[PDB]
Amino acid sequence: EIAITHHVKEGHEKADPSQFELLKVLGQGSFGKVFLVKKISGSDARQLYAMKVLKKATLKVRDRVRTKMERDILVEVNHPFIVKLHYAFQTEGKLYLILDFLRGGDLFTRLSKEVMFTEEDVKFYLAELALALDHLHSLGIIYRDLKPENILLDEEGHIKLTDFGLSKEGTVEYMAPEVVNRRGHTQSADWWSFGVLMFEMLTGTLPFQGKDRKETMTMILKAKLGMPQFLSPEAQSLLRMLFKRNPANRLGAGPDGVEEIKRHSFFSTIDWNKLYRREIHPPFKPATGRPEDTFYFDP
Ligand SMILES: Oc1ccc(-c2c[nH]nc2-c2ccc(O)cc2)cc1
Repeated sequence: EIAITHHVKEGHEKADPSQFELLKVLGQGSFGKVFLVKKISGSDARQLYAMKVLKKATLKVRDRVRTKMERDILVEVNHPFIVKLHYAFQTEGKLYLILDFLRGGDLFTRLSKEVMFTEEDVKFYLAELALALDHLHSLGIIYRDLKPENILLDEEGHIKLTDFGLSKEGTVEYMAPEVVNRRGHTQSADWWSFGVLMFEMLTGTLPFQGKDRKETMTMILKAKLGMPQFLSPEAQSLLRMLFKRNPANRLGAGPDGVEEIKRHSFFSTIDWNKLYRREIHPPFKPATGRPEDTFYFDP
């Protein structure tokens, strides 16, 4: 309901600490700290959100100005398969970002537990991801580190790409040959990482992995991809089209971008309009902390 209203306006709203109730810390990492918070007043009163807290000392100083790019990169990001920045505010030493709260964990947790995903699951996750990447692309934003940990699941099983790897147009194993050649991260490199993620979900392994950085680097540049034979011809075709060393030949890098991906035989069963509208039932429904799916019953 609040989503339709945010679709007509750009950016986050103003807020302050008094409008949030803190429940718990969801996590801590090199990024900062994430809290589970509840909105107290206004139209979204009682709504749960994830509050990410950043220390200002970590923030980049450019032309004598301490920048807040973690807040500003999200100004125009507004898609169903990407986290939305709802509010942002500062204290003397911190930057606070209020984002969506996702209950179903991340794709890293699911992949580690299940080892590998079926082509059905991969087709679903990748289709939703292609729409998210295409949304960022139309904004001149690319994704550095498109790994399973950066994709969250909601209680229904729909994806939400996190804002962690967002950057204006990192793990070496996910880097495209042109990025290894220090040519800069373009939308075409995103499609290479899309293929690396595709390979990892389907195999539980990384396509180019060496004994040290040099070998991984040289393998990304020169190694022929080892094609797994348990994969369908459509899946194999998508992988060889995404793993083209020359970015100009890579699927999704053509004149019609994402349309090349959507048109691919691997996604022939995907109704892109129903997928966008979340009318496609996710093939996996994750476990949540919610009592309905944790309590045992003897009716
Ligand atoms: O370690 C964690 C990572 C992510 C979550 C989480 C759960 N729902 N939403 C988020 C989220 C946090 C920060 C963001 O920048 C975007 C999204 C929790 C713990």
